[PDB]
Amino acid sequence: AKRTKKVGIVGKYGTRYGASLRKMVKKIEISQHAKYTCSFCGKTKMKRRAVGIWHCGSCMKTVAGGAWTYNTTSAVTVKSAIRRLKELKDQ
Amino acid sequence: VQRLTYRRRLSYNTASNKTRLSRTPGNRIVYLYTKKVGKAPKSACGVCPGRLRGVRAVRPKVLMRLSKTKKHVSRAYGGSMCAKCVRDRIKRAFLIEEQKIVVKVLKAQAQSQK
Amino acid sequence: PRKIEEIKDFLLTARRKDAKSVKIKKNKDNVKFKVRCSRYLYTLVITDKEKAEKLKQSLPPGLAVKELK
Amino acid sequence: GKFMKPGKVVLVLAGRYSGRKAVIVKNIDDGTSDRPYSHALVAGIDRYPRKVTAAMGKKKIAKRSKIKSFVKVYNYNHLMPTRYSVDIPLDKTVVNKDVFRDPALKRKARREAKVKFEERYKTGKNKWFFQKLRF
RNA sequence: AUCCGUAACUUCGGGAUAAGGAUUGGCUCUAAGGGCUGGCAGCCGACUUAGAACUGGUGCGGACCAGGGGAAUCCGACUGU
RNA sequence: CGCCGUUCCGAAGGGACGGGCGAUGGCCUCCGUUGCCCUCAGCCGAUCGAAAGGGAGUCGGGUUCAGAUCCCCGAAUCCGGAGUGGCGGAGAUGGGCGCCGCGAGGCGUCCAGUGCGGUAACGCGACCGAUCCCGGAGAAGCCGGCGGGAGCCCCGGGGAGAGUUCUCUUUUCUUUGUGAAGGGCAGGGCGCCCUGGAAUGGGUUCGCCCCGAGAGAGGGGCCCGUGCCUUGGAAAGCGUCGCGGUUCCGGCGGCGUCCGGUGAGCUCUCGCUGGCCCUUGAAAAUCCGGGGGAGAGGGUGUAAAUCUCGCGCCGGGCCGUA
Ligand SMILES: [Mg+2]
Ligand SMILES: [Mg+2]
Ligand SMILES: [Mg+2]
Ligand SMILES: [Mg+2]
Ligand SMILES: [Mg+2]
Ligand SMILES: [Mg+2]
Ligand SMILES: [Mg+2]
Ligand SMILES: [Mg+2]
Ligand SMILES: [Mg+2]
Ligand SMILES: [Mg+2]
Ligand SMILES: [Zn+2]
Ligand SMILES: [Zn+2]
Repeated sequence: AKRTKKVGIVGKYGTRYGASLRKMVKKIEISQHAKYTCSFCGKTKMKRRAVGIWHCGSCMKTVAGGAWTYNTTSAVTVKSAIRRLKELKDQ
Repeated sequence: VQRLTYRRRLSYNTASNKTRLSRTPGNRIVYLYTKKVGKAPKSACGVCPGRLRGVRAVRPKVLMRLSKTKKHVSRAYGGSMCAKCVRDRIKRAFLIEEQKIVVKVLKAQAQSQK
Repeated sequence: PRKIEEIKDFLLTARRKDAKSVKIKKNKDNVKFKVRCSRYLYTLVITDKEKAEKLKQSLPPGLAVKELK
Repeated sequence: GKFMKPGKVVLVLAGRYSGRKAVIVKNIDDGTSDRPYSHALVAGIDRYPRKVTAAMGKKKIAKRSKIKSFVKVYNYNHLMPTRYSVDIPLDKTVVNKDVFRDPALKRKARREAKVKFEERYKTGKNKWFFQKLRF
């Protein structure tokens, strides 16, 4: 059964801290606790160890990532920027 | 019922003061002081989460008085690296060395073709 | 303490230079031959009464023997 | 096609001889009732000959060239096939699967491979087979 | 404690034990909830829940333990010091 | 007077396997010692800092007016030392050829031998090896759930003693052992192995969670076993009845120290799995494994070097303790 209408995972905070802040932290709370698919083994086991550290329980691999998401948009863009600059560097 | 007292002057419940009950031939419960729980070695691969097999799980200074058979395994790296990772290293060593020969011949060939 | 299973190795243990005495204990079900060596108290548990008497008469001479009651 | 054949050099992947080099003496791809899986009888080098240089005498060299061999039956999954093939003729009347009943035959099987390996080693043929794999 | 019931407002999490009622003893039974062995048979069982009759001068959470409640205004968000 | 400073403006090592030289010794055979030279060396910070952190190894019974894990009885263990440090075992007693004998075996040569078993996990009582290098242990938070083992409690019975018995109560109460270390076996755990190839997906927990990067199903290996048995060990202790003595005796005897059940029970502990962190929850001493192969050992033996194996030999000083 659906137990909450909108609070979702930030229902742990009860009435405290304000609706807007609770709404804001909800998006991060979901993401930092999701299990991402591992690129190295494919099993959905990638999980946050600390802030910025993501570990896979299957292949045991650890990856430096975003604070609340496996990879940040800023980093993803830079990887394509560095890939592009590499080619022109050696044509 | 009978209530127990420490047999030593350490009156605190620290990690070096743990005990267990024991009924003696005199028909009374006393405290016996347990030894700390030992740990089997971890693999040198730094990857496999499990501990090694064929090795006594004892405190580090107790390893001095154990024969060698108890502290290792009858295999290369035995007692230091898990079999699973030794398999990977034998292949990895052999397969990378083979790759070197292949590139060496191609590099030599292009030199001849050059 | 060590438990000895065979008579042969009990006799030998009694012949060690560091064996001090042999204690002969009789129970309702067995006769225990205990010899005090330097480190261990070796015991031979005998379930046959007849074998016990044969052993008691063949211990090496000079080993102090004590019967326990 | 099938390549696990006699004379094929393999690396042992498991057991007391993990990482050693052997040569297939007889291959059984289908198996038997005793060993349902596929296996091969191999004769390998427990202890490789030691590096010798021109700065050592004849005696020191002879001492350093002795090989300790072994004979085993292996599940295929514990062997790593290699492109190298080494053709030492190993007497199959002594080196066979039957040596595993009584140790007296195994001593002959191991002694046989010791002599045959040592005679080939000195000739400078199959250098790779007699160098320990550094792993 | 059990059963029922529960408003304004609300940041939809609450408010909430909101508010407001009924019940509660003893005794004698009934029903359901399991394991072991060899849709059945036998042997073992551990406390529960629910219902019914009878019963006492309506007493029964019998001592002990154990929130009064509601409508509002001011200030400070809260927890903390 | 001094302060700052703790690796920072420092020629910060007094050590060593081994090799070469001399000088001395003694179980003068040959091994030791000592002095010099060659060679090799990161640690890089003296020293202090915890009677709750790390830190090998002792338990049971008795005993005092007052001390006992310290005294006594018994049974263990750690560390260090002895090479005149002893014995055993391992290394280690194989093969080919030629005679001799019928053979069982004996001689003569030439070769081998730093152990062995399992497909594997790994196993076996040892099972060479230095500088050097890599790794492990020490060495890791808080909370939740669940499971195993104990101690205690509870329930149904046998005992022994006691209480109530006007009536009732096959009744109520008390009590009903086995240490450390060793061996064996339960039980728990495994992110250990082998066969094999799975969708009509299956397995599975309270929750989860797991699988072609190998699930189910078989068969194995390993870790902890504080649980039970066994040696300890019934000799002891206790319960009880009866006799003794100096009678202030570790006095002596008889019997007993028995069998089951049950639990989200409580306490401790072992383990599996999860959740929280813009919090990630010591270091060092100390001990161990591995990689490497510099060396060493003997020429078939009274075999040698060597051994983390089993026994044996010697010792553990100082301070606190009512
Ligand atoms: Mg301490
Ligand atoms: Mg016990
Ligand atoms: Mg071992
Ligand atoms: Mg209100
Ligand atoms: Mg306030
Ligand atoms: Mg201290
Ligand atoms: Mg399976
Ligand atoms: Mg008695
Ligand atoms: Mg080595
Ligand atoms: Mg005191
Ligand atoms: Zn992965
Ligand atoms: Zn590994």
